[PDB]
Amino acid sequence: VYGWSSLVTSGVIEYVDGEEEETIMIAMTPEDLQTRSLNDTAKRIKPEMSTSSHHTFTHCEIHPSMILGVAASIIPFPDHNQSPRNTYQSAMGKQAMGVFLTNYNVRMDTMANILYYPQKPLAKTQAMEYLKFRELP
Amino acid sequence: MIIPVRCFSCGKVVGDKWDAYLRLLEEGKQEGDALDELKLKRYCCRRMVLTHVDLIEKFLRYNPLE
Amino acid sequence: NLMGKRVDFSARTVISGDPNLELDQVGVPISIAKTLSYPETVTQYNIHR
Amino acid sequence: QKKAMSSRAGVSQVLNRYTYSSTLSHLRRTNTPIGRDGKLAKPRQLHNTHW
Amino acid sequence: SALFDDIFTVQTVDNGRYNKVSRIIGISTTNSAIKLTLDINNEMFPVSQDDSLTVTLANSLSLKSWRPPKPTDKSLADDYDYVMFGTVYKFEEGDEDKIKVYVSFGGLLMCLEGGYKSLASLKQDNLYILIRR
Amino acid sequence: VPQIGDKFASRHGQKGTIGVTYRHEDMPFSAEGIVPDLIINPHAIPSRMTVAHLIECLLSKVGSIRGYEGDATPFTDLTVDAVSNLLRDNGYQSRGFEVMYNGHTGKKLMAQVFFGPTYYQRLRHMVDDKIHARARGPVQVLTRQPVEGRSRDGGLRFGEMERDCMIAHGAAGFLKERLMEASDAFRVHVCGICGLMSVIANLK
Amino acid sequence: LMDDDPVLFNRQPSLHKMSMMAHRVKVMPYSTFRLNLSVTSPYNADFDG
Amino acid sequence: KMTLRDTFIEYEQVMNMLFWVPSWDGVVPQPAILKPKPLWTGKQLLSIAIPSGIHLQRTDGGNSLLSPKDNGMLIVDGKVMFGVVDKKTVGSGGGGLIHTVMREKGPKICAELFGNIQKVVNYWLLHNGFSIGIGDAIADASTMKEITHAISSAKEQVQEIIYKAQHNELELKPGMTLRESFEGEVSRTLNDARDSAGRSAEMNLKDLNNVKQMVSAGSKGSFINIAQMSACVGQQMVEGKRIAFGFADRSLPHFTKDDFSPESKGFVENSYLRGLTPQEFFFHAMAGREGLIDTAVKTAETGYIQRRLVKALEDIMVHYDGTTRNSLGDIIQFLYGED
Amino acid sequence: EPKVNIINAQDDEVELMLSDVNLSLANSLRRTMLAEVPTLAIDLVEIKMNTSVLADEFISHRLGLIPLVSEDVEEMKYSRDCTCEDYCDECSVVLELSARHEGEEGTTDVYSSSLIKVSGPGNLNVGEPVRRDDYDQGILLCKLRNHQELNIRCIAKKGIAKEHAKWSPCSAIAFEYDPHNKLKHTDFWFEVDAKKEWPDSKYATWEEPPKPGEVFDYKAKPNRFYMTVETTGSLKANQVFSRGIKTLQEKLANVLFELENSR
Amino acid sequence: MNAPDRFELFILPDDVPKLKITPDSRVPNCIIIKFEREDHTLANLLREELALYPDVTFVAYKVEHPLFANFVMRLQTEEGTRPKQALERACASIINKLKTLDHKFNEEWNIKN
Amino acid sequence: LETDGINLAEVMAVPGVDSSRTYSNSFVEILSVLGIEATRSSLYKEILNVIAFDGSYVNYRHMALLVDVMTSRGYLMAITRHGINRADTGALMRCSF
RNA sequence: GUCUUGGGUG
Ligand SMILES: [Mg+2]
Ligand SMILES: [Zn+2]
Ligand SMILES: [Zn+2]
Ligand SMILES: [Zn+2]
Repeated sequence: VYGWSSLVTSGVIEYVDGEEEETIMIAMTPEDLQTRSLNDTAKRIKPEMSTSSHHTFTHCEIHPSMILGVAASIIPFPDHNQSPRNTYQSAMGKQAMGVFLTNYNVRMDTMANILYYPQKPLAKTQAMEYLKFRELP
Repeated sequence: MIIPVRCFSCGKVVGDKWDAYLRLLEEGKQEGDALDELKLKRYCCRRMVLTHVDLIEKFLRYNPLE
Repeated sequence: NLMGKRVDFSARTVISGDPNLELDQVGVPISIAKTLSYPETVTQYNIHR
Repeated sequence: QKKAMSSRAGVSQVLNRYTYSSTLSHLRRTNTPIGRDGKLAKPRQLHNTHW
Repeated sequence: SALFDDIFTVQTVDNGRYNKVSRIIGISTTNSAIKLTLDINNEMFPVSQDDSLTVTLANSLSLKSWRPPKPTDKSLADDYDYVMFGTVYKFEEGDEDKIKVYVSFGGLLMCLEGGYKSLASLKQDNLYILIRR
Repeated sequence: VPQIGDKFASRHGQKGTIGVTYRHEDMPFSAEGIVPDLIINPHAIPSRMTVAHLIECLLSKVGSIRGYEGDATPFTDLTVDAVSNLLRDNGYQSRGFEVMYNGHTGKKLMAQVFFGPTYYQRLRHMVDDKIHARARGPVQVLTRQPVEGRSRDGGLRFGEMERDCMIAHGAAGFLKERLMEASDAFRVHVCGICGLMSVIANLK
Repeated sequence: LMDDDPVLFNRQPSLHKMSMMAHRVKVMPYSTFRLNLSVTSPYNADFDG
Repeated sequence: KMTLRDTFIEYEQVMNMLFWVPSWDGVVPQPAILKPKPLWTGKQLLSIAIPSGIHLQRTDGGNSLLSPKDNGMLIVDGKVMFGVVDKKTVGSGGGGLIHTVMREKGPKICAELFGNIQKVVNYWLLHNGFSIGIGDAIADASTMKEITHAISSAKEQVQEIIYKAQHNELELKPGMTLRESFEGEVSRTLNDARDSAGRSAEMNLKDLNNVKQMVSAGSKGSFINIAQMSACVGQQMVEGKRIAFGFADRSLPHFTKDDFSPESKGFVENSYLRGLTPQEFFFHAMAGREGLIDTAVKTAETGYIQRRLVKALEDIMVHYDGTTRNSLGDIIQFLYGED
Repeated sequence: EPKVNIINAQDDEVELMLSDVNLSLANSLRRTMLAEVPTLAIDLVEIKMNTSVLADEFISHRLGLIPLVSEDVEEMKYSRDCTCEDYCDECSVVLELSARHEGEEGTTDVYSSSLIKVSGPGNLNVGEPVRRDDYDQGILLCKLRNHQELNIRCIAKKGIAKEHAKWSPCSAIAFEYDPHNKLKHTDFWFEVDAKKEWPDSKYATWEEPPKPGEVFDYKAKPNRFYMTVETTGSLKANQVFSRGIKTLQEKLANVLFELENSR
Repeated sequence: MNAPDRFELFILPDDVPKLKITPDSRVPNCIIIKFEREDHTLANLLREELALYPDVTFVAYKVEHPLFANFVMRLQTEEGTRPKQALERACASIINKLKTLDHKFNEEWNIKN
Repeated sequence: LETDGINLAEVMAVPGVDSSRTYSNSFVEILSVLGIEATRSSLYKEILNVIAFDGSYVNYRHMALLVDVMTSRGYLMAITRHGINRADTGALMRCSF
């Protein structure tokens, strides 16, 4: 079986804690590894980064959206919101009626709420495939 | 859970189209074309069928209790 | 218990907005209007009501 | 049990099963036991190393 | 039965701020130094530069609750194309012979300069303005 | 079943409660007869700067028209201009505005309305779980004051700041009536000589 | 409780005397209180919970 | 929107609006236009709401009585002669219409004024409509060029200040360190950058822009909201300063050591419409967290202060001889407020 | 003077242009067809055995939302105007649903075609659930597994969409007028040019676009209305239109009756 | 628990009249009509019908609260005309227009066959 | 001149200084040097500065009353238990605070 | 019917 651990042991992904992160130079995206030569008034200006003559990168983020957690991953386009609103959604999505489990009918709990007709969202983030949000909306 | 009988927004009957929609998706037609053939023209009716999640299949796997 | 205390004849619920109410009017739910009460002395001007 | 005072509270909590994402988040939660007795806003601050 | 009859030559017309309203400036053709600034509805009475307007100011249309006019009755407005009703809110008996009158046609404003002998009778409460061409 | 006072939110911090409900014929409609499930107020967008809400409405409209799911992952190379290009290619105003009509009169609205699907949530806070009234009820054993709790048929606390507001208003009689006749009023006998409550009263 | 009864209406925290005001009652269907929208400023209230 | 100069109303909507006014006396006002079609202006219908005997006068930026901009305000016997009716007239500020009606007519008529205005304006807006969309935050290409040019100029200015500080050529300030002078000058430059880009964006907005209408009415939003949505979010501050070097000699591990550029220390060059980068997203999250902490933590000190003030001043009353005394009978003021 | 011009006419929808009528009349017709045309829908459910995973009122809501043939519903009485104490045929149609998985493998789907009309005010043609074709299976109602059973006796009654949306004969009444904005009833938001940025109405080619030399007309009112009624099969489109007209007529006759008999 | 019944919109009680007429004394020859258990459908139809008569000087309606199913209508007429008579005239005229509309729609539907 | 630190008495004496107009932001210093009425004036100036910083306007009489309560005994009475509870009022008031 | 702990709301 070739999975994640084989990548880690083949020397293409490694783990870093906060203290080791002090000593490393992380490229933000795989494209940042090379300087581009654009002018798109619509796409956001990727930062100039002009002060440093030659970058010596040691690491790259797998994807920048992974900094968010479980609750923040439901938000669509969180980079177009002021941050307090992202926090409020992280709080309120935990209070949202859905289907907590598929065996809710053979369980006996103090309280349970089930939505009649759950729908998956029309605008979706890649992360919700791993959170089962499209399976239990 | 199971496909709603009506469209929430306007009230068109969509409960008789889920099986035809699944059969159309089996033979390769993409979702927009299948929704076109079922004659769902308003995007409310279309999102009724396109966003449905069928949970009754998961609920039916737990043994009848009588 | 002395500077502040719990009191009878009070109610609480969520508030809503109503463009059609006057400034000094508050809309009171029927259920609360029936739970709360006012003691009205009977006089020869209010006996029918 | 007889040392309930001077013991950490809330180390175990009732699992939140209101919705699925609330459960997934409760299972990944973390707690700094500073306590609310004290207005030091420094440990409440989002820090660079949190990235 | 009118208070101030005159013919004006339109000098400038600004739209700028608005789509439905334009402000016009016009000096009397017969007696210069009589200035007229007036806001008008474009869609009801469009006006171009250098056009010639017969402008009347009257205290009545005759020869308190508004009701739509019948066909069978007649009034002064029958001979004009654009009639407005307004409120005099300032009568500036100012410098030597500069006399300014201010009328508000429901927020559409008018100013009229000129010597005292032309605008002395324009010291009223409410004024109608009528226009031709 | 949702009613007035139930709490709903979108995924951008835009929470709110239902103020009223309108039927199908009373709601504004587009030329295709589409009516909204939900009408939120424009004055919630500008000072809160929830631009992702509008972008997500636009993406959702395009996805529902073309029969797929929009990708709203953060920090991707997607732009609003491309979404508007798709939407206009589908025969709709590229910025999500539509000409809608007044439900009461059928007359067109002078302004166009930002219209489309958005993912909303049903929050756990329902008004029927909160509405509480008390005329008279159980009291506490020790203080003989109304008990605490909606479930216990309790009373509401008329705390210290409420007393400050009543004092500012100068309503002395109302304050005395709140704190005595709406709460633990009692009658005791004192000794006119020693002023202690050691008097033995047999009223019968 | 009936229409036009004066009732004291209040939102916490009561920072100033205009956080507690007397209103005339109007009895209505559904479970929320109703407020004219110009009084939400002295109460510092809104309709989101 | 209703009292704009180019707002006209036909007879049937006028009749409905008049019937909606609870204190209407049953007299139909003459239309501002009688020919070729009877049209009423919104100012007439709003003047119906105001009681008679009211006079209000305000001057805005020295406008003439002919008011080319329709700014300022003139109200004669309760009738609007000119002036858009906005926050400066019907808000809670002093000297406005609400204060005037309160002082002249009493509390009852002033209370009914709120209802009259609410009903008329709500009916008119019901049949007019008002919305806001994603397009109201979008500036045209030329304004985008101007905004980005201004931001680039400010980045160059900051780089020049940085060069001057590093080659020991910066001019210190009284009561201020060389580093505090450097930081103050950079903060000044970047704040003015954001303000200039916002001014450009605000100037690009048409009168039909919905955000602009809300701001001009004064009912929601301000210039900073427009600036952050359309032009530039700008610089984020944590505890009065820029983004600190939380890592060793850097703010984030995606920067190099000792990089004092605006991007490194928390300047957000994008707008909300354009979207924040991950670094800018994290810095803006830090700033918002600071705000949330302040809101959560200061309220206890404030409530304690107000409780102590109330306990200190609770026993003080104006007596029938005019004096202001406490419960001991001691004089605090011989006449209240000295007047 | 009123005129009708049918543009498309099939069983479920009719597309027509209405002319020489006031806009208030056309909008009243739209509202009446949406809200006040009586139909038949299941208003009372009786559960005998429901051992499915779905709850009793979930299934009851779904059954209430099932369109039923309502051709003769006008010859019927409202169940609040019938002097019977318990229900009767003058004002109700009784249906039965019996479903049961036999065997121990696969899923059995319960469809709306399985509803069976037992009683009802014959020989009125009401009550049957609407089928699109001869081979239609109807609406999906529930699903059943091993030994799971559903035994339900539904009652159907006459009602309108004001009381509950399940009595609405119509889904969406498309409705528009003045495709070229000659009357200037709307005022187009734009970025660069309002003519390029806004799509044309589907009836734009039915009216002449305004000429550049033209001036605004202040006498023109709306006079042509393009509307597309769609139905749920309970009533036919022409039936919906004609009964909306009749319902409006009888509401006006009620007003006239009260006015004359108040003298 | 506080939700009123969905049939109180249209079902007239026995103690509630369908229609109630009071005169407006402020202006001459005017009346105020309250229609119970009706809504914008009848109100707007009647209003735009009456607004086009020469002898009707004022006509208007409002629905004071959306949660209550009634509307009130103010109608004034000239000296000779009575507002009541104009109200029957408007009702009859709309009835005739709907009848003609129905006849033409049925004929058109038959021709389409 | 503006300064870090406070010495009102000695700076007031320095020649070249307007001895009748030197001011301190510490009203305890004002009380020790200039008396209690000057202390009241300084207290009002500080409170007005703190409030009116952001454009807020509190009517004069409220801050006048607050500074008159704080300077009524001849010395500065803080808004604390150490100030409020050293008055001569009844025991029940003091205990209630 | 009581006390602590925990999760929350404005
Ligand atoms: Mg709130
Ligand atoms: Zn639909
Ligand atoms: Zn004794
Ligand atoms: Zn019967």
